[PDB]
Amino acid sequence: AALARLGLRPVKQVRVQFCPFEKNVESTRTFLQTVSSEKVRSTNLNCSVIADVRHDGSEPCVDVLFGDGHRLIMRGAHLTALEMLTAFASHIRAR
Amino acid sequence: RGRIPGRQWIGKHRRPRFVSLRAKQNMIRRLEIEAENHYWLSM
Amino acid sequence: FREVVETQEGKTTIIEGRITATPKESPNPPNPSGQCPICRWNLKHKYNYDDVLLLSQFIRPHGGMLPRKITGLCQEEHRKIEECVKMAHRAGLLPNHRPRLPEGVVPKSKPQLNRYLTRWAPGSVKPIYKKGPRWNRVRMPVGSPLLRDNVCYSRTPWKLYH
Amino acid sequence: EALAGAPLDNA
Amino acid sequence: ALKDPDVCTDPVQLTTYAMGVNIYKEGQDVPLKPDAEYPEWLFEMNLGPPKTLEELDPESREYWRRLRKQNIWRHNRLSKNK
Amino acid sequence: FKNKTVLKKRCKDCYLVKRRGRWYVYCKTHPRHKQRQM
Amino acid sequence: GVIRAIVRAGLAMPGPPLGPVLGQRGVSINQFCKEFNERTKDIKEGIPLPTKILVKPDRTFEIKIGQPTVSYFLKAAAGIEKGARQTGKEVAGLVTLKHVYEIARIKAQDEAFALQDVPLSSVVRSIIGSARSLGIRVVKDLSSEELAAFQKERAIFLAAQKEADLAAQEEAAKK
Amino acid sequence: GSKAVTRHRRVMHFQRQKLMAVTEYIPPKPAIHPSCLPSPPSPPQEEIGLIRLLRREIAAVFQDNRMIAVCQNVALSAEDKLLMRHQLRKHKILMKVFPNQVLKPFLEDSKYQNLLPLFVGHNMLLVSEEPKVKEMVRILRTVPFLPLLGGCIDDTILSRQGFINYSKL
Amino acid sequence: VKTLLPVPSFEDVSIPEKPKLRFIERAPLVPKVRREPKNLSDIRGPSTEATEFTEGNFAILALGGGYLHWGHFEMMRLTINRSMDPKNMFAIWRVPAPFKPITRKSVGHRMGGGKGAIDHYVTPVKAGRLVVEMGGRCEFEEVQGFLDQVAHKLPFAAKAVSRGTLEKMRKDQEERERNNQNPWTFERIATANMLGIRKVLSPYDLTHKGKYWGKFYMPKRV
RNA sequence: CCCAUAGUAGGCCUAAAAGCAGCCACCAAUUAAGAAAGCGUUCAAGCUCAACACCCACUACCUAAAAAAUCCCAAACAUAUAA
Ligand code: FES
Ligand SMILES: [K+]
Ligand SMILES: [K+]
Ligand SMILES: [K+]
Ligand SMILES: [Mg+2]
Ligand SMILES: [Mg+2]
Ligand SMILES: [Mg+2]
Ligand SMILES: [Mg+2]
Ligand SMILES: [Mg+2]
Ligand SMILES: [Mg+2]
Ligand SMILES: [Mg+2]
Ligand SMILES: [Mg+2]
Ligand SMILES: [Mg+2]
Ligand SMILES: [Zn+2]
Repeated sequence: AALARLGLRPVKQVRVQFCPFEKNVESTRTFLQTVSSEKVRSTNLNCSVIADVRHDGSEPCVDVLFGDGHRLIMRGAHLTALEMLTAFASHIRAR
Repeated sequence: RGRIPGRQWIGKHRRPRFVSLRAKQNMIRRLEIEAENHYWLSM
Repeated sequence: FREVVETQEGKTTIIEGRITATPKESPNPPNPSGQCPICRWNLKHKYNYDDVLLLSQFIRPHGGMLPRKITGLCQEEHRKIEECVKMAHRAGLLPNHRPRLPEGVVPKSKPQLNRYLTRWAPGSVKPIYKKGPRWNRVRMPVGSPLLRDNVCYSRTPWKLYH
Repeated sequence: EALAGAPLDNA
Repeated sequence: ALKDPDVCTDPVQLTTYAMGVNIYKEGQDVPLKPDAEYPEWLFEMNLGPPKTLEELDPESREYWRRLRKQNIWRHNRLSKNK
Repeated sequence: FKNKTVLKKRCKDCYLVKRRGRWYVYCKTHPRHKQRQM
Repeated sequence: GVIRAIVRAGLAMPGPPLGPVLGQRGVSINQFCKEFNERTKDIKEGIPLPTKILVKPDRTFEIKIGQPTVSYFLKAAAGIEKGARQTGKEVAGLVTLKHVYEIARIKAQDEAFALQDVPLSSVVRSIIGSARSLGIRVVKDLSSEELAAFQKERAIFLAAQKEADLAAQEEAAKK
Repeated sequence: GSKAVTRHRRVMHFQRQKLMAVTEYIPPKPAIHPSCLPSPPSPPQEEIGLIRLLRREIAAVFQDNRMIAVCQNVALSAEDKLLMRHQLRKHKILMKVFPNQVLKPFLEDSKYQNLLPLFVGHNMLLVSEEPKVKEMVRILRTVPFLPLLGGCIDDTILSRQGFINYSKL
Repeated sequence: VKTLLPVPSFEDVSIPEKPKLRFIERAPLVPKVRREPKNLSDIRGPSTEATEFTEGNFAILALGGGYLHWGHFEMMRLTINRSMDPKNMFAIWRVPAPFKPITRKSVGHRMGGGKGAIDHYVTPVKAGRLVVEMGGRCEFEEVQGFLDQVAHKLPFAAKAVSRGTLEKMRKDQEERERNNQNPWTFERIATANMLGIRKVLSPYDLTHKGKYWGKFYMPKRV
C-alpha cells in the first residue's frame, strides 16, 4: 500500500478517462481501482477521483492536478498500471 | 600449524586418505579379471 | 519492445508509451521439439561465459538479467546464463552494457585488474591467510559449478577449484 | 446470433 | 445488579402468546397465529443437526459452503501448532 | 546483530538478504530481530 | 470511531466499563446515559440492546440502537433465566416454530438484516442456530401439558445443579 | 585400539575405502533430459458442480432480467457498499458478482460476445428484471469514484451515454 | 476458482483413556546384582524389533544406534505431553524402560582392581526401531514439528515419519537398488570374496551389505 | 498479492471472558468470511491468516559454522581428441 501510505494530500484531483469497449484500458482501469481504493481516498478527503466512461474510442488517459497547480498526464495506450502508479507516487513526493 | 596427533596412519585420529581415479580404475580392472575367473571356473 | 517517455511540457508532465521494432527468432530451428531456445538450437552443454553473442540476447541494456518467463528458458539454463553473464561482466566482455549512473556522479579512479571465470564478487571474499594442510587445503574457486556438465573435449575434466 | 456492438457516441 | 427482567412461567401463556416478542411496556403480548396464518417453510425448517455433506446435493451451494468450512477448519488445525 | 547458524525470521517484517558473502536477516519494525549468518 | 456494545435498556450508568471508554474517546458519559435512557424509556428495563456509538472528531456522539438480542428473545419466550451449560445435550428451554417466526419478524427490523434484505426464512434459520448455540431445543409443536412437564423436569435438573454447585463450593472452601 | 562400535566415525582401511568408492550408486541417466522433450497434456478434472451452478445462475439472470449493466466494483468500504446495495434493492437492482473465468464461455457461446472486453478486472452487474435505468444512473452518480461500464438493455448493447439517454427516452 | 478438496477421515480414530506418555523410571524396581559385559552388538546392525506401526499413524524412526537414558526419556515425555493435544492425539512408547546396567569407576581411579559399581541404566536402540508412536484425530503435519525437535535432541540420528513416508522411503531404496547402474556391489564382492576383501571386511558385513558402519547407518549406500 | 460485513458480546463460569483465562456447542446471514489459526486489550477496541474477487507466483522442495599460541606453506593451471 505504497500509494495509501504516501497519501493524496498534495493532489487536488485525479481524473481517469477510458473506453471500456477498448482493450488497452486494462491498465487504466487497474490504476483507477487502485486510486479509488477506500484507503487511498480516505488519506485525502479533499482530492476527488472522476471517471469518464465514453464510447468515443480515444486512448485512455489519466490527468492528475496537484495542489501546486501542476498536472501529470499518463496515457494508458502503452503504459502499465505499475508504471503509472510509480509515476503518480514520484510526482506526489515531488509536489 | 596443521598437526596430526601421534603417528599419522595409526591411532584414534589419523590423517585422512582419499581414493583416486586411477585407484578406482585399477580396482575395477581387478574385479573384471576375477569375474572372468569366476566365469571360466563355472564350467 | 516498448519505451516510456516523460516530457514536462508547460508545467504539465506527460508520460507516453511507444512500441518499437522487436527481433524475431531465426527461422527453421534445428530442434523444433525443444522446450527452450537453448535446446531448440542445440546449444545445451555447448556454451561458456565468453559467448557474448549468446549472453547479450538475454540481458537488459544496462547489464541486468531478463525474467525467465519472458525469455522462455528453463530454470537450469536461466541460472547458467545468469552465471555466465556475471562472469562476462566481471571480465569486461560487455562494454556497451554498463550500470546506469545518476547525473553528476563520476566514478573515482580505481586500479585495473584483468580477470576471468570470476565466480564470487571481488569485494566479498577475504584473503586466504591460512591455506591449511594438504588434506584440508582451502582451494580458490575458479569458474561456476553449474557448468560442470559442459562438453569437455580434453581428457582432464574441468578443475573448478584451484 | 451475437448482439451488435454499441454505436459510437460520435456517430 | 443489572439483569434481565422477570420471564413468564405460565405454560398456557407461553404456548398462546409471544412473551419473548413482547418487549415494549405499552405493547401487550402478541397471540400466536394458527398454522393457516403461518407459512409452510417455517414448519419445513430443519430443527435437528446440520445436514451432512453426503445429504447435501453435490452441486448445491450449501454443500460447497460446508466443504469450504471443513477446509477452513483443517487449515486452522494445521496452523494451530505452526 | 547476533551471530546465528540457522537464520530465522522472528517476524513478518524481517527480510533476508545476502551481503558481503554472508546472509543477514534485517528488520526495521523490530531492530532486535537483525541476525548475521555465522 | 465506532463503539459497539450491549447496553441494557433504561439502565445506563456512568460507571465502568463503558464509561471509561467514552471518557477516553471524549464522549460525555452523563450525556450518553441521559440520551440512551430517553430513547429507551418505552423499552422495558433489563432488555439487552446492541448500541453503536459513532464518535466524530469534534467529540460528538451519535447512537444507533438495534433490536434486542435473539438470546434474550428466546430466553423470555421460553421462560428461561439462564441458558443451558452443555448446549445440545441439556434442554434448558422449549420453544415453537411459531415463536421462532415471531422473533424473526421482530428481528428483521434490525439494520443488519434490513440492509441485506434477506428472507425471513434466513432469519428463522439464524434464530434456529442461535437456539442451538444457547441449548434451547426447538420443536415444531408444543402443548401446555408437555411444557409443564418439561418445566418440572428442568426444575428438578436445576435443583440437582444447585446441589452440585453447593458441593463444589464446599470443596473449594475445604481447599 | 578402538572397538567395533565407537562414538565417532572410525577410520576405515584404505582397501575398504576404495571398495566403498567403487561400489557407489550410479543413478540412471536418460539420453535426453525430459524437460527438453515435449510433454503430453494431462486431462483436467471434470467441471465443478459449483461452476455448473454458477453457469446456470448466469444463464437464468441473462434470460430473465431485462436491465443488465456492468460496473467496475471499486474498493469501497463494506458499510457503504452494503448501503448502496440496499438502495439498489429498494428499486430491485440486484447486484450480482460472478467469476470472469466462469462467465467467459457463456458470453463467447451466447449473444453477449461483444460484451467480453467490459469484464476485465473487478466487475459487478447491476441487473434488474424491469428497466430502472434512471434509478441505477442516479445511484451510480451518488459515488463519482464508482464508474458505469455501459452494458446491454433488453438485448441491445449500449454505452454509458446510451444508458444515460435511455432513461431520458 | 479455488479447488476445494475433501477433508481426511481422521475423525474415525478413537483416543484411548491415557493419551499422554507414562512415566519411565530411572532404574527397574528390582535391582540387578549381576554386572554385565559391554555388549555393543545390541546397537549394531539393522533393528529386528519394533520396525512397523502397531496402534499409531506417526512415529520417530531411528537411523542409527545409541543408548537412551532417563534424561532422554524425560525430554521426550515432557516435550510430547506439552506439545500434544489430549483430546485429539495419543502417544505410546515402543522402547522399554532402561534395564542394561552400566558401571562407572570412582573419579581418579587407576586401571585394575575389578569392575566398577553400577551407575545407571540405558535402553539399547538399533537403526530402524520406532521410539515413540503417535496417532489420533490429527495429521502428520500437526505432529512433525515437535517430533522432529525430539528426534534432533535424541542422542542418535532420528526422523519423524509416518506410514506413507516410511513406505515411500523403503520403496525408494528398493528402486535405487534395482536401477543402480554400477555393475559392482558391496554385497556381491563380500559374498564372493573378490580381491580378498574379506581380509579387511567384517563377518557382519556379509549381512550389513556395507550399509552399516558401527552404530552409523548410511541411507545413501545401496 | 488484494480484501475481510454480519445473527452475536453463541451460551457457561467469572467483578469482568466480547473469537482468542476455563466448559459445552461449533450452527447459521451475505455469491463470498472459523461462534476463530497466530498477535493484542485488565476486559473491549486494535492487528494478520483461513474468505470473495482480480489473476498463471508457473518456489528450492538438499541441509548449513568456527578459535592458540616462532613463520601461510611447493610454484601453478578450469580447453588440443586415454594415454
Ligand atoms: S533448454 Fe531444453 S529444457 Fe531448457
Ligand atoms: K594418531
Ligand atoms: K542428535
Ligand atoms: K473469554
Ligand atoms: Mg606425530
Ligand atoms: Mg581391537
Ligand atoms: Mg455471552
Ligand atoms: Mg469466548
Ligand atoms: Mg483475551
Ligand atoms: Mg458463510
Ligand atoms: Mg461471530
Ligand atoms: Mg476484532
Ligand atoms: Mg486472507
Ligand atoms: Zn523483525
